[PDB]
Amino acid sequence: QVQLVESGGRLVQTGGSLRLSCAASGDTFSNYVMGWFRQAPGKEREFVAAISWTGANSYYADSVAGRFTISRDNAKNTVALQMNSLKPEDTAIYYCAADHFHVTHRKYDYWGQGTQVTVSS
Amino acid sequence: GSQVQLVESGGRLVQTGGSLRLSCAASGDTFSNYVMGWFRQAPGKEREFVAAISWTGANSYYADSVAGRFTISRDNAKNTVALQMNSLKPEDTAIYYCAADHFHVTHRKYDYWGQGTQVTVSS
Amino acid sequence: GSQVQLVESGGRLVQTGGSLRLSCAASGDTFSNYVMGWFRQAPGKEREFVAAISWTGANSYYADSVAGRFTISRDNAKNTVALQMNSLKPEDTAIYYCAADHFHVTHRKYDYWGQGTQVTVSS
Amino acid sequence: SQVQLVESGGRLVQTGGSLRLSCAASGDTFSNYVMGWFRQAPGKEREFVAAISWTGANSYYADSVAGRFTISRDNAKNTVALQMNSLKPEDTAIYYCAADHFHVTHRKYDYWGQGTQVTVSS
Amino acid sequence: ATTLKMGMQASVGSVEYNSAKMLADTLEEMSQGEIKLALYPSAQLGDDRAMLQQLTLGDLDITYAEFGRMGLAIPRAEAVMLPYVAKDFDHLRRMFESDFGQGVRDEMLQKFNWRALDTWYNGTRETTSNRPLNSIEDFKGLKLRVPNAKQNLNYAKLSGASPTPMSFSEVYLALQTNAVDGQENPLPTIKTMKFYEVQKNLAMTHHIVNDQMVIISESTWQKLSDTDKDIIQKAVQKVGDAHTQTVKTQEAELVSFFKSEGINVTYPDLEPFREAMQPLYKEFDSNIGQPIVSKLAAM
Amino acid sequence: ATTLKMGMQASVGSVEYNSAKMLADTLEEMSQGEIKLALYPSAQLGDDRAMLQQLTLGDLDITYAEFGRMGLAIPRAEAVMLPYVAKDFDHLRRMFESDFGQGVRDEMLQKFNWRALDTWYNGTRETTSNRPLNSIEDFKGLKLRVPNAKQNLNYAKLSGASPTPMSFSEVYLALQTNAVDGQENPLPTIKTMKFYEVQKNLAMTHHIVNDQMVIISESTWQKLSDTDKDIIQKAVQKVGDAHTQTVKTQEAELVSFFKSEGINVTYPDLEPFREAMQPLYKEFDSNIGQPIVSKLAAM
Amino acid sequence: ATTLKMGMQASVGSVEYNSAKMLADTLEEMSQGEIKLALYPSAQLGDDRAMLQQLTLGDLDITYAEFGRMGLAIPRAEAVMLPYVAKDFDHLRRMFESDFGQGVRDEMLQKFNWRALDTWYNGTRETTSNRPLNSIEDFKGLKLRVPNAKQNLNYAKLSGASPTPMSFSEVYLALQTNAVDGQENPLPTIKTMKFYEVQKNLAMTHHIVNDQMVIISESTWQKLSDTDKDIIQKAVQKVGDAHTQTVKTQEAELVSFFKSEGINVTYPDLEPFREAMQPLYKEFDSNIGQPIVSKLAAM
Repeated sequence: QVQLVESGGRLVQTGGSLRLSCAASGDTFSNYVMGWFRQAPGKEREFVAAISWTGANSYYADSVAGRFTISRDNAKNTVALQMNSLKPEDTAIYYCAADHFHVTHRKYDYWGQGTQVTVSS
Repeated sequence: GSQVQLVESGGRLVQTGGSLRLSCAASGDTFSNYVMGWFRQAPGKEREFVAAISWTGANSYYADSVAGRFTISRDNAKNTVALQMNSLKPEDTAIYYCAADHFHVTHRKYDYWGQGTQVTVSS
Repeated sequence: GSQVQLVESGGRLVQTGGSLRLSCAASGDTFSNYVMGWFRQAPGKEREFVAAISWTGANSYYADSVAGRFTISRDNAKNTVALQMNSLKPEDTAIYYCAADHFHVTHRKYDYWGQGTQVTVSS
Repeated sequence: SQVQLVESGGRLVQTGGSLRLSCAASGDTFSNYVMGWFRQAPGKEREFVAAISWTGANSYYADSVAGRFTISRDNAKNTVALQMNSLKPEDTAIYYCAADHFHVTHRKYDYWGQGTQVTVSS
Repeated sequence: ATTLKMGMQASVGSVEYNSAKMLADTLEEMSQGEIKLALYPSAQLGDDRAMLQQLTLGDLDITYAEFGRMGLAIPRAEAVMLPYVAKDFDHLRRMFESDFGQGVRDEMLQKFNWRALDTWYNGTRETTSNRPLNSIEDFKGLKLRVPNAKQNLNYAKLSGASPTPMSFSEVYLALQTNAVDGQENPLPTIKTMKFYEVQKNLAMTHHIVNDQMVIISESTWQKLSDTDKDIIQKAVQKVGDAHTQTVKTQEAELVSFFKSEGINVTYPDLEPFREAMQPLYKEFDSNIGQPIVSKLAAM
Repeated sequence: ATTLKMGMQASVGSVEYNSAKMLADTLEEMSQGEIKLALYPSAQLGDDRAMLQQLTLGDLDITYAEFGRMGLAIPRAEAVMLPYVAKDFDHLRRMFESDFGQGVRDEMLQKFNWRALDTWYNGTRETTSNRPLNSIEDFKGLKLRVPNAKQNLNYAKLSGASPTPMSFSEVYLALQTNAVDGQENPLPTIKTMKFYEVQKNLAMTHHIVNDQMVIISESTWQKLSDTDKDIIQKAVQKVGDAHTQTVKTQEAELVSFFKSEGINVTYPDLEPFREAMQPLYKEFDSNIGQPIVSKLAAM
Repeated sequence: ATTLKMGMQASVGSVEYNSAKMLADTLEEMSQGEIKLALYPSAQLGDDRAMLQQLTLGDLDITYAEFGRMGLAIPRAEAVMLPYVAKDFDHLRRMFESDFGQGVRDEMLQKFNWRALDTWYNGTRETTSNRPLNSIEDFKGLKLRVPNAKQNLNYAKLSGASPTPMSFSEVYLALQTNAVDGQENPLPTIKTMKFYEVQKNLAMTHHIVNDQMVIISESTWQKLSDTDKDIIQKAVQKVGDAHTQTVKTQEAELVSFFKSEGINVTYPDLEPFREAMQPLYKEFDSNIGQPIVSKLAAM
């Protein structure tokens, strides 16, 4: 059992950069692939980024390719999502999620409380 | 009113060979529209038919267990039905139920019921 | 419903280090329905729980004061409960009470009680 | 022949409490066998508790329970019992009835029960 | 947070267990993780009497028990489970809520630290056997397993088997080895336990209707906040509506299921069974010192 | 052993029943099981008159009755129950202990096999209604239930009310059906029977003081040992002390209870009720052939 | 006494009507002639919208309505019936049972004089048609009757049919005359109304789950005594358990039956319908001013 807590949510502008952080607790952090998912109001959950146990593999949605960077720290038990060149379309609640493997046919096992990102024009 | 409300009275402690009269007061729908019946139940069992009386009192029906001992009667002015019980024995100990139905029936349960008066016969 | 009547025996004058077996005879309601307990009281003092035994004898409960020295047992054929007391010291001097209840309890009285038997332990 | 063993008694009891275990035996003649009680707590190897001779004249006990537990047998009813007193959380284990022709410590008992769980809560 | 512990005789995969894990989940979700329910099934803590005793002493938090099982502590309560006195779950539940029922529940709490939060339907007990039971006489000489309850013993005794008390965990074996010829239970457990694989006959005897009260330790209850109490009561009611419900559905299907497993189903005439109980009812009134038979049967 | 049978109209949860159960418990304890008391409440054996008739014929052992209810058999005894003649329980006890009272008690025993062992306070009767009763004028046209007792009927007729005799078991239905507008009873029974749930008003009229005799069948009494007789006599007085105090304690508390249950409570002027009973007393003396009302009132 | 008037669109022989009589009978019996319930079926007083308006003004006492139908008065309430948002009844009942559902239940009572006493399962809506409907692709140019409800219409349009709003009484004839190609309802309704006689195909689309709240006029409720309120509250809860069960049972039986009547039944792929509703969930949340669909779907 893993517990996830996101931090970083802010009002940022168009073209701005924002760093989100997620603190993981409970089970051994390096046993898990860490992912970031996002939801805008009305819209289904979008996969954003995922990072393998060691950070060697990274997975990204095309909507954020080149703009976002996911990274992890297995000593501090945190994963980070560095966001650059946002704009309002990135306005959403961003969720930190964990699973033993990266999966696309199904829902990650573990999730947070979410953190709100607002990009104003 | 579409339905009949029934209230039995008479339940008492009595001895073997004694006599007891139960009475049932009916309210609601027109009393003369109904065949009035008496049923009794001991714990664990089926309700036993005791007696029934036709709308006008012309026909009367009785269980073999109570023949000659029990008498059913009705009063369509006072809207009451009565059960005169004589020569009671301990096996007559039961809760006695007043019941109403539009016709006398044996394949089915009467439509309307009071909840009964307890008759206790001592040995 | 029906209650339990209890009569203790065995109370005696004994010496320090001595052993004494108390017995309690139960009558009335079914002996196997009850947890049987032993309690003791010195002049004044609040009831003191000593020991209890479950319906079948599988569970036993003891006060810390007697945990190693005293043993409770029951006989559901003879309808008796017994308390074997060993290594008695003078502070064990008391009236010992047989008590019955449907379950072992600590928040209240047991339901039923004997007349008590006096145990005197001499220095 | 073979001997079959069935334990009963397993319960939740509290610290300082007492509990009675019983084991019912059938098959070969009950008095041909020394009866034993063994227990295993999670994390540990099966531990010897007590053993009793054919007639009940000899009794064997672990130092951990020597003053607290008492073993007995009934050759009429073909049962062996373990009276446990002053139970502690450390006594929490699944308790096994076991049979062998006589008590052995260098090797494991021949025939075995199938366990009754004792949970001791503080 | 608080983690409450519930013990039960029923095993995983029973209708009783599925509801308690469902119950675990519901509190686990509506309380946002602040009330947790740990489960201890298969009588690992003891039988219902032992677990009831643990609740009274504050050592176990929640358990199942039938309303008639309260007769172990409150003798008049045994009347509701007297064989054939209760007709159906509705009749039995009416007893539970009557002034008599509330009186028992008040005495349960404040002499024995037992809070009945709700009671569910668990089914009407039928009789299985290795030989056919067409009439009251097919019971003569039948070695019938019963539980660790007087009224099940009375039912076996008064129809004429020689009863054999046995713990719920040992039953499948005694039927498999024909150590006992029959046993008596409601149908949903009869399957879940797989009693039918070792049983060739099902004797629709309808002899006792079982409820399935959820009891919490009163000492644990006062330890919860008013918000927690509502979540629990209502969650318990949530699962009870489903549980009672599930049982009625299964009892409607499973008689046919057993037929499809070559089970012989016999509907014996129950009138001699109901008649065999008349001396028992009389005596019980006398044992309580006040009539309650006639009152309960009429509810 | 000897098992005595006690009947009463009061239902479980009443002060009368609780006292009867306390008597049953104490008798079995003080006799170590040789005296048993079976209870038959809720008028299942009949009303007080029917059960009194059973004692006279030796078919029932013990029952409750008011000293004024003895007017059913000994007409002069009804005077103690005439509305407002007895001021409080102590006054009624003095009537009970007087030579007149002692005379009735002898006639009860000799002619009707009734041995009054004690008499307790059962409360002072008040009036409930669906409309407010501020003054005596408000009773006009009031559909007031009364027991089948002449002096309750007289209170209601001299009310200005329309009296409706009906059994104690039917009273609640009739208030909920508003088949009657009001009923009349002591406050402890009004709570126990939950009459306040179906009555919006309470009129503290204090019109009749009820005692409660414990009566044993004389033929049963003479069959008891002197040892049993002592046990019973001592238990009855011990339970009566509790009963009398319980009624007094409740009657002091029950009023706010009703108000906090939104009951409208009216202290009407009693003088016009009181004057209305002056022609009735002259009656009673004339019917009995000897003046008695003034004698009793002065005790 | 009190005579309450209940209106419904459902006709005699429907589960809604049978439950409403069953209620009416329980009311008259449990109250002993006290409370009578007059029934006005087949929409003779108007449709559910008209009868709801009659309750608000105190002109009608009781009627049926689904929780999503409250969107006529409390717009956010329509979300509960948005196609496919609630999978099944337990989910819908949980929505009714959440804090959101109880803001709605409070607003109904205070602003519109609607007290929801309970809500029952009335079935999950399927699609009947004169041509086979293997996929969402087949709906196109289908003249599909829908009710006098926006969310049933939304299902039709976004599936691509041409929606025809029509009163429930006119449907059978509109199918008979092929003025309409199909209609949409739960199976117990398709049977009771005999739509299958005029419809050759049945498409299990599972698009809307229907509950059915029992609504009493608040002004009528407040003229009642507390005992009447309890009687009514117990009654509706009891018939609802039966009503909910009958729907569950019939829903399990009826597919085989319609087959026995030469009905061609198609289990179309339901993901293509859930994509069609994605923009509707968007539109709804944006219109209301606050996101809710993801709320309810997650309960």
